[PDB]
Amino acid sequence: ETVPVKLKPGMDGPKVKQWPLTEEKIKALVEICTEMEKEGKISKIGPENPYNTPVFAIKKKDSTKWRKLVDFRELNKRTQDHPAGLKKKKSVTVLDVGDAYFSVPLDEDFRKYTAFTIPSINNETPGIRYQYNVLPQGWKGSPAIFQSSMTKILEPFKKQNPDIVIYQYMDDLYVGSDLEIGQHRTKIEELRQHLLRWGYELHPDKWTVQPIVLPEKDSWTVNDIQKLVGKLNWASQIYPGIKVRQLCKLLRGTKALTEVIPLTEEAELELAENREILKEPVHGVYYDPSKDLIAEIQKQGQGQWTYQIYQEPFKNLKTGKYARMRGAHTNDVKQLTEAVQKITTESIVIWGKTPKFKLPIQKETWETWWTEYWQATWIPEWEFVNTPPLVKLWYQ
Amino acid sequence: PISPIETVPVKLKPGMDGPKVKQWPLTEEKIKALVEICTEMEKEGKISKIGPENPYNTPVFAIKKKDSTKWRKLVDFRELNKRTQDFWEVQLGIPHPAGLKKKKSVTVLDVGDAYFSVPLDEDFRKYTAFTIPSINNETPGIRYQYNVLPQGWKGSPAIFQSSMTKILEPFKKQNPDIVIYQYMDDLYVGSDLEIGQHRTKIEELRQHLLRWGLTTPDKKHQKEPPFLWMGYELHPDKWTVQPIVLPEKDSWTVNDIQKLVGKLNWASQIYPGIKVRQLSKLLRGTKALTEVIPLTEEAELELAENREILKEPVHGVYYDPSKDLIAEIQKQGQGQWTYQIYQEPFKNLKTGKYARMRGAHTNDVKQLTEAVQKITTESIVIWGKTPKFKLPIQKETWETWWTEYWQATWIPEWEFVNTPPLVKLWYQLEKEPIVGAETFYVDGAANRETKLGKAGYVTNKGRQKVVPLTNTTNQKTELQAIYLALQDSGLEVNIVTNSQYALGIIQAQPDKSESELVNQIIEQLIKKEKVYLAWVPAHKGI
DNA sequence: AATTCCCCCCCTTCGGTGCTTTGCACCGAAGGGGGGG
Ligand SMILES: Nc1ncnc2c1ncn2[C@H]1C[C@H](O)[C@@H](COP(=O)(O)CP(=O)(O)OP(=O)(O)O)O1
Ligand SMILES: [Mg+2]
Ligand SMILES: [Mg+2]
Repeated sequence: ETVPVKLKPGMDGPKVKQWPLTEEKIKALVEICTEMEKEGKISKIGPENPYNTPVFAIKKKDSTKWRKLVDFRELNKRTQDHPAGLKKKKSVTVLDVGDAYFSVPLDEDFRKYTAFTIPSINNETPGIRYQYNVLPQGWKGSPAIFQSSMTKILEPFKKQNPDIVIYQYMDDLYVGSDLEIGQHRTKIEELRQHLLRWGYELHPDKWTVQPIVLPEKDSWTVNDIQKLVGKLNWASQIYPGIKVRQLCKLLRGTKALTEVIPLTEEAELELAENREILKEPVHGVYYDPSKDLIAEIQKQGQGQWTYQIYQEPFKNLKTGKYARMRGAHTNDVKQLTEAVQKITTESIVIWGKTPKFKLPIQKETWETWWTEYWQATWIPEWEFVNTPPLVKLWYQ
Repeated sequence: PISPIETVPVKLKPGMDGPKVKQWPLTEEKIKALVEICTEMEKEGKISKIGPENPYNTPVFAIKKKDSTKWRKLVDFRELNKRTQDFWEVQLGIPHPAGLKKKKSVTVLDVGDAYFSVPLDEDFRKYTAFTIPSINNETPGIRYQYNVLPQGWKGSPAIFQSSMTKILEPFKKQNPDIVIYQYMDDLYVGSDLEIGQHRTKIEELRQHLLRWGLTTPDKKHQKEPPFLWMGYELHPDKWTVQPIVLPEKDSWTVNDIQKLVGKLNWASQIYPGIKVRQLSKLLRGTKALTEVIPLTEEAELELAENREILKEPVHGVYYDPSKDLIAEIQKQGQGQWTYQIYQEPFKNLKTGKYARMRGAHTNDVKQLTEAVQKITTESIVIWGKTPKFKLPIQKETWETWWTEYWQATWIPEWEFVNTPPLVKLWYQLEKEPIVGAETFYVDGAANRETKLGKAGYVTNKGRQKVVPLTNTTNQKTELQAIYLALQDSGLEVNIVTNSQYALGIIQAQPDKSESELVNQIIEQLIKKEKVYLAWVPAHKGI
């Protein structure tokens, strides 16, 4: 069996340089690729193949085993082309089913697009090039060629247990039940066994939106009122109806920032009305499947990060916090990587699409250190923001 | 001979045809050298005579090798290169002697006539047609086509690098204890065996290479130290760069300055303290490469310092995987940094510098982080692992910066070393307004037609000023207004701006800017004892 | 006016992109050097 895969019209293919890797990662990649070539999953190629995608290795959580990962984002973009009850389940377990992927041969006209290069320590030898002969882990057309086989290893359980909702994204099966955990963790063992003969728990309901909140204090100084007016004017873009027209009248004339301004009755009324408006959810935003998701992350300090997922500016589909109380990993890069992975997982759970990330980090630091903490099998598209936010206290 | 290795299939780009470029006139000495080279190549089967059936041509020429007694025949395959299919290069970097481990026995081998020993794809040979012009015109030219990899073709290096890898794979698999560094046709071979057994293994490798049509002439077979390998001299315990010659010219041109900067950058890999910023600044603004550039006083002082560094004999050491990598960083001033990677004190594995200027405005902490990232990536390339850093920044300073910075930033395992100058932030912005300090409400306006603008402020005590500005923009007027606010205040000041450009720069704690308004504000911010800056939405009634 | 190719690096310049304070800041590609074959 072979599916005639094709690229998007007028698209060449991935040509991405291989980034340097550590000695442990290179040794793991060499061993994994030697085993894969011995099994025929990958084949050595020469330089006449002009395409290339980056490759590296990760160590999944509580695994102590190296896994080879390929950055197929460019190939996914160039390739020629949701369980809504999943967000409401209580326990969603993620299972790696990328191993069953390496048994379906890939179309020979498409193998050249899956080329990758293993580098060498100290450039002692030229990089070793391979291409995939089978469906690779990381490519978006790979789950689109196993759908048939998946919806047949699944049917004998997706019907015996009609309550459990199963979704598949890339190499991951998100299986979400409403059973007691001890039970959901036995069904999942049963599903594992039922995938063994045929060949990480999320809690989507304990997920909350972070609302826009105004400060509550006894006395309001000029600085406090100026900060409140700025926050309310910024929020007026998101929530139309925010007056902030009489709170901008207590700030009339030149006054010291530490001067206490008594809050007038009209000002207090308007403040209470604006608090009520901010408390109620924003109405009028709908997930458009044709558009792409954008996730913005803001560092808040003390291991706190805020994030907003939206498709149009100021129309937020989700707002949240990733609070990893800076403890042993006082690594900003580790916290940011862990936040990106969590946001991507909830985006796939809710909308089925990974978001494009606006990372609050220098590009070079990210490319240096993100592979050291990544533990997912997917990689989202990310762009790097090089401008202070200030609208960072408007989300925390 | 010619390798029995399989040829790499090569095709032209879709819809394109072979080159039809005429041969340019050639010097009679060059013509004779090319005639003799082509005669020997045709006798060996490396090139084949062709007739009218081939409509393609490509200019040929010759240069002088490092042998200075033999000629290197080159073909100007630029048209064919443009019409040739794309390749992926397998050479991802350059080996470094600092990444070499100590070996009891070392042998350097150079494969003779490397490219011309690897056959070329038969369907692609017709596109490699060239013509050797006759001495003094008159007779028609002898037309050949390449049967092997030509020098000048964009596919030759990668194809040769793959062929050499394939040839070396069996020997390396059957001798896993022998270390072979393969860079094109250059082969470094290190082993811990005795000299007799090592020479036996070297002879075995030479026989293995000769069976694949690759000769290893004794002329370029090095058996005794020092070994000339990849631009370095390798001794049993130490390595050094091959001698680096700095011009002693009294008149410098743009090209000469570029050459000197490149040579000093090359020498900075092992010679500590090499600085090039003053000399590199001479290249800005210039145009012609032949334009004589008068060396400034700062440039002359850096050149003298670099010369004083390069007269002493320095050497690197070989990597010891049992011990730990330590990279120590020092500030050189003016955004320049040196670093030394070593495993034992006073025995450097390698040396380097970082002087890249990223961003219009930055501080020493950001540049130190950039230098740490550069050293980390270089160490991952060379030794495959991140070193332990000795940074001239206090842990408190880094803690304050990275906790109070709006970007995610990190530095790997590092310890503070008390070697001045130390990396520190030169001012801090108050998190809350200062009680008892005059509050400045500042603003800057500029119509974008006449390029004239206003910078003004008023204080809570009644003072105000409205300086006018020429040829400034809105951004620049807001920066000017903040500058007035800083100038006309005491040691403690509250400033309220309605500009997020201004506040965005000033909040990143710059210590140096590629602007004199930001640089001037920086000196005012370092003098004040406490400064709170606040943004207020603009036209709102505030 | 001498004409080639591939690889790594540094340093400087320019045009494109993104945001929207329309100038300014930033990043990649391309030019010059160094080194390697
Ligand atoms: N300037 C240049 N232009 C194009 N290609 C160049 C090159 N310098 C080296 N190369 C490539 C081709 C050589 O085959 C190969 C080996 O580099 P080499 O300079 O040692 C000469 P090789 O042809 O092996 O023969 P021999 O002189 O040792 O007998 O490196
Ligand atoms: Mg040589
Ligand atoms: Mg040679």
